[PDB]
Amino acid sequence: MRHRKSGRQLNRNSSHRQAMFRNMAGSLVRHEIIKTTLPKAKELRRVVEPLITLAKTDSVANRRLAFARTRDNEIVAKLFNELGPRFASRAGGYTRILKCGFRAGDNAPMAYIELVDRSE
Amino acid sequence: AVQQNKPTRSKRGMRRSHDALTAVTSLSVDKTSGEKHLRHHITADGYYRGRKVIAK
Amino acid sequence: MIQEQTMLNVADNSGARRVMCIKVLGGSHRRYAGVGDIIKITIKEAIPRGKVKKGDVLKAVVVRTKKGVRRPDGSVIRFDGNACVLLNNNSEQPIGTRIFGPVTRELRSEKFMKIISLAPE
Amino acid sequence: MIGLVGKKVGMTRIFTEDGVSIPVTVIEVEANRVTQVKDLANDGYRAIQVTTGAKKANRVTKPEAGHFAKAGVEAGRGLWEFRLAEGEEFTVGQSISVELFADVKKVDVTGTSKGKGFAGTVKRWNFRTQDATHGNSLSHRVPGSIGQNQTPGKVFKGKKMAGQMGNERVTVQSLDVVRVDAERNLLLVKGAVPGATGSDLIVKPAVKA
Amino acid sequence: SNIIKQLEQEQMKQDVPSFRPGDTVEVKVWVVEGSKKRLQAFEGVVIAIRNRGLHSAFTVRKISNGEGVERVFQTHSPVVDSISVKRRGAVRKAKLYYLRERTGKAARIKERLN
RNA sequence: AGGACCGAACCGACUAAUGUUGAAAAAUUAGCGGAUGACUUGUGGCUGGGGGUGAAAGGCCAAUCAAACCGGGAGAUAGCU
RNA sequence: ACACAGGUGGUCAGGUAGAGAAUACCAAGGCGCUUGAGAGAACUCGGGUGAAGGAACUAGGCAAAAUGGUGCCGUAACUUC
RNA sequence: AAUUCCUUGUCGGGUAAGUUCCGACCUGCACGAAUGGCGUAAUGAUGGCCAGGCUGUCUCCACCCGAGACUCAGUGAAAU
RNA sequence: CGAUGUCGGCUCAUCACAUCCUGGGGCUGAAGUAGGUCCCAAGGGUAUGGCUGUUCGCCAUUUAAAGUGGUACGCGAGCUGGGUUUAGAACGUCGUGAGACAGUUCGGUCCCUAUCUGCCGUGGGCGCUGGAGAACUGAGGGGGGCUGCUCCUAGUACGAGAGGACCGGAGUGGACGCAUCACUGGUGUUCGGGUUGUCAUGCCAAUGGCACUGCCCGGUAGCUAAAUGCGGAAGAGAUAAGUGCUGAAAGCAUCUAAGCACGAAACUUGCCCCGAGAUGAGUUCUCCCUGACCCUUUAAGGGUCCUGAAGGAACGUUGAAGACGACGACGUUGAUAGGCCGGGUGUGUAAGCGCAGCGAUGCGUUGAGCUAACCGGUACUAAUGAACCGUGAGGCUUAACCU
Repeated sequence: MRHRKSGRQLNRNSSHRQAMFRNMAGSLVRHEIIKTTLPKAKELRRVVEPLITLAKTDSVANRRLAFARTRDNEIVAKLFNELGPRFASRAGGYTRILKCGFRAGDNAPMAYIELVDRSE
Repeated sequence: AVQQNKPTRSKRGMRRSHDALTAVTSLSVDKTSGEKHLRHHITADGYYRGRKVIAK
Repeated sequence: MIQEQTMLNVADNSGARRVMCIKVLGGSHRRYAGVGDIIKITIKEAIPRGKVKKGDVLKAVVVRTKKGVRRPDGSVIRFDGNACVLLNNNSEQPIGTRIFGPVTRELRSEKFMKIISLAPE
Repeated sequence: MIGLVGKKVGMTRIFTEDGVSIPVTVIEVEANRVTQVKDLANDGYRAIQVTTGAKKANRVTKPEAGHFAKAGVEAGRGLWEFRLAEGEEFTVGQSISVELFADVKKVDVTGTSKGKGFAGTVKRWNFRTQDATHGNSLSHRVPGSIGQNQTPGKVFKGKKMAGQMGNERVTVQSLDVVRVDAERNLLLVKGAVPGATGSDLIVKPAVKA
Repeated sequence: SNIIKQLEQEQMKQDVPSFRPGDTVEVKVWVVEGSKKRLQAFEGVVIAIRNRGLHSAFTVRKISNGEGVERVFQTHSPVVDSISVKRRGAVRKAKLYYLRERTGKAARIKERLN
């Protein structure tokens, strides 16, 4: 059963997931938008916003302790400094999602995960 | 197990009753995109309700 | 605990070391349990000085259940022993003359009086 | 008396001065006013049927709107029959409460069980687990045998194995009246009731124990 | 929920200290022996965690007779009545269950201070 | 020093599990044994079917072994199906 | 028979830890094993953990568990010493 | 007794309770001296048995993490 | 015999009654007491170990009682492989020998993804006659049916005492079921911390990675037992064996022939669940449609135009629902998920900075920081917005009412 459990396995074990999420986190910062499988985006949503919350507040500590949550200088450099004023314009909700249907390798519904404050 | 006996043609088409793809009536129109597009997804020019998501 | 086996402690001067249960009485195939019930015993080790013999079949009362017993609100007194007081087997009387060990209030209730006069806590 | 439909909305245990804290389940009643009626002028029945309200007046249909308005307005996500032959009640809403069970001291409580679904031998039918690694070759949670040989040639109707758990109405009887709070609309019952939180549940008077 | 919160405040009616394990305590509990409102002392070793709101836990090591008990305290039961804090200490773990195994001598722990 | 000990390599196959229309016409995994020798292996060489070889089981001698395989006697013969 | 979880000899033999061609993590260097994507059931497999009891299991403590290193102490029956 | 049919022989030890086991007894169906007899330290992936530690083996099963199963999309069998 | 796998176990049962217990009686050498024996009774229940390959048996200790027998001496396309019986090997024995052994011993591949029947669940059509949406009646079917002890009665009846009930009542358990995490605990790789090795993040520090979750402690929600609650009833109805009245045949007698009365855990109910495909398709309530034409044997329709509704699904967002469908909830007039804020919970004084100590590290800052699956609130994000499917006032017969 999974009654009031949340968190998908996805592909593999948690040990794949934490690498796989850290990649996609940084890729989000790095390039703005990501097109991927619809379940995947709606799972990565849950746990990348916590980088974004830590980063709309100025802290030196929480940056280094927020590098316990990421790795890569660049993305915690973009966060805070460049995606800080992006996300100082609100609390709550740091992506819009929207969707895009099946994939051409096999039929698998895809969605989007992308920043909402630049996406124009 | 390993079956016995030969199923009849009937018995095939009887399972294939339930086999088919759902007719979604896929085409649909927005006032933000009059395209002939599948609803709740891309219009093929990025829109969903307007707003281009695509850069490719 | 378990109807078969277990190695129980002596909470009383007579007998010593490991003391096997062989049937948690009340029967009907009683599964685990025993908290303050009379249970058919066979002592496996006995006190080496003084004699009541080893290998005898006796009865004992479990007064110190390592899983636990409880009431009045279901607040659990969880023992760290597995001990009992050996009892006459044709009767019910303590053979042991001193008892040391905390005991259950379910032995205060009903005819068992002898046990709970000679042990504290 | 009749039982009325509240909803369970948590579970607690409530202390008394004599040192017992019995288990409790806090069913929250909220008005059950008498909407539809079924009478012996219409034969077969002598129930009464009631409401609990509902979140919107847009979440139900035109048929599911009519029947209501022909007995005052109050919403409804449901109606549940409650036989009676005396203890007569009447078609206009009445908004009766826990207040019933302040002269009742037994109750039943008749909600819906939560269920898990899938079912399975051991997990639902409570068979043994064996051949863990002592001669394992599939055998764990298997039903083992299910039948004999050719002198029944078949397996009897209603034989347990696989299927379904719960998602049905259930009751265990009793689940006594502990406190009647007719003004916060709490009903503190004795022990664990039918289903998880959010289940509807009648609370009939037992005379069945 | 809100509806088991209101009820739960209705039953919060103890006013107690704050207990950080490694507490020595002396619990005085209504025995109700034969309708006696005597109160029996239970100096013990707190181990288990309090709170979970209303419902709380504490527990004893007694070492009565070379071995003890554990006795869950609620701090909201009338049976509890009143509970002395006594000596308290510093230890990083919030359980001292290695005191069931490792027993006396290593039962000792550092002091919290004040 | 040792057909010594503990143990990788290497060799070998004691247990169990998984496979058993396999991943595979004998393997895989976790354990296991032996381990400078009565060792082990590469290269090459040598023993031929009523024969070899065999620390010996009727085992092995090309996924075949109480008499190999192939051709031929031969469309053996079969009161048998 | 397959781009087959198998088999296949010699040569080169890096760091740290470690006794080490163990092992763990890294080099140099080369790869992710040619269906993916979901839901996470039952059940099956593969593991991990289990309150209390501790062989009651079973043909049998099979498996697993638990034991394990190094230094130091201390070491019995017996004996072909 | 890896030998003994009757046989769970009989007695003793161990076990709470021991058709096995172990020590004996000798009524050896139908042991026996190089188709070696009786011992035997050491050795053993040896047989059998007991005991300690230890345990999901069991009591008494539960949850979890993975690989399938299940579902989609592509590909696409089998014995019968 | 063109393969019907042996025994035993395990697992899973199910039936029969020639009944072991409970139930109800008869007789009793029926003092009581437990019984003995027999009649009726299958509703329910009906033991673990020790030895042995054996089922069995013997033994040990309970138990209310550990029934008996059948089901391919029940069950291997469910498990096991110990025995018997493969090929190895040996002893004693038999045999000249090779070899042999219902004598014995140690070792020794248990295969198969289910088409169909059957079962346990669960959908998809169509139907139920205008079409729908809900709510039920209850025909039937299934589940469930156990019982000790103690206390009261009453130390009464009985008994020479010792001993010691009946009838009935209460209470507290055992076994079994059912429900549920609130409590007690377990798990909790998805939460927090410690810690071993090493590699990395330029380096230090601090971390992250990897090592069966690296190791290890604690733990949230949920699920769950070892936890906790609850359940097997009373009482009816009609009876069995039985116990009777009244009572002829057969002036009496006679429980039966006429007629009536009680009488069991059986049976019919009462209780709980499934339950109108109950095609005998039931009933109650509500809602939506009350436009034209044309071509026909025409009153039976077929087609065309305009409407297309109520409602459904689809689809999305998801749920203490879930294999998939299904069901449940919501889709901006919104709390439906996630996020956010706050709470709570669990860990246990983060990092950095300052000070002390040569250092390791401590203290202070700071019961700090972190914190999910939870709870409360909050539109921050996505639930976009058309569409689609579904139609268009109801066949005949007859009765009743209405002009």
